[PDB]
Amino acid sequence: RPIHIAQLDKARPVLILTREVVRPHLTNVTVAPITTTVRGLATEVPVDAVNGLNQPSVVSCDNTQTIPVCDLGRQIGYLLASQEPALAEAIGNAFDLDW
Amino acid sequence: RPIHIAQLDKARPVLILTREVVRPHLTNVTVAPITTTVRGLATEVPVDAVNGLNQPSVVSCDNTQTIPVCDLGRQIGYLLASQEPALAEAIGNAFDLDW
Repeated sequence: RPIHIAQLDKARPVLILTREVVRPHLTNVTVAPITTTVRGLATEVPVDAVNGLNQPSVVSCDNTQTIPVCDLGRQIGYLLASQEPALAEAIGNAFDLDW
Repeated sequence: RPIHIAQLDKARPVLILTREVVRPHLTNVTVAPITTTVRGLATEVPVDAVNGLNQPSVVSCDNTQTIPVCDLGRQIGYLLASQEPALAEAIGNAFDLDW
């Protein structure tokens, strides 16, 4: 579950949502952007300087995007495996899925 | 879980992934496109003329996008509630989540 820099509307840190199993086999990748604007939504997952940011930030699961791999840039961090349960929790509530 | 026409790169049918609970409260909406090109991936959910298409089609959960509501168009169908378990199954495998 790596964290790259990606070219969205502008350069932002993103969470690779697409499974790393099939990543070298696809021309596109689904990502979740990371913005410093914390809005206090359930669909957010906190990330901080431990993950690889300057100021504290959040993974915005309501704004997931599938971008070309050409727009995927430097690898700058990782989502800790202890945060994985909350990621599934964020996506399930974001889309109303029966996890 | 409605099915609208949306303006992506071109006009396509889409599955509203964003929960309808918060839909009239957001300027963006996360959708999953529907293409007739069936590739036989686990991350696909079959839809047909019952849902509101001409030829049989599939929900491509590897290409989900968050688009402005301004690009959301006519309501043309519905995802049957019996297909809901497969939708959660498709997204969970698409992102490797512990459903």
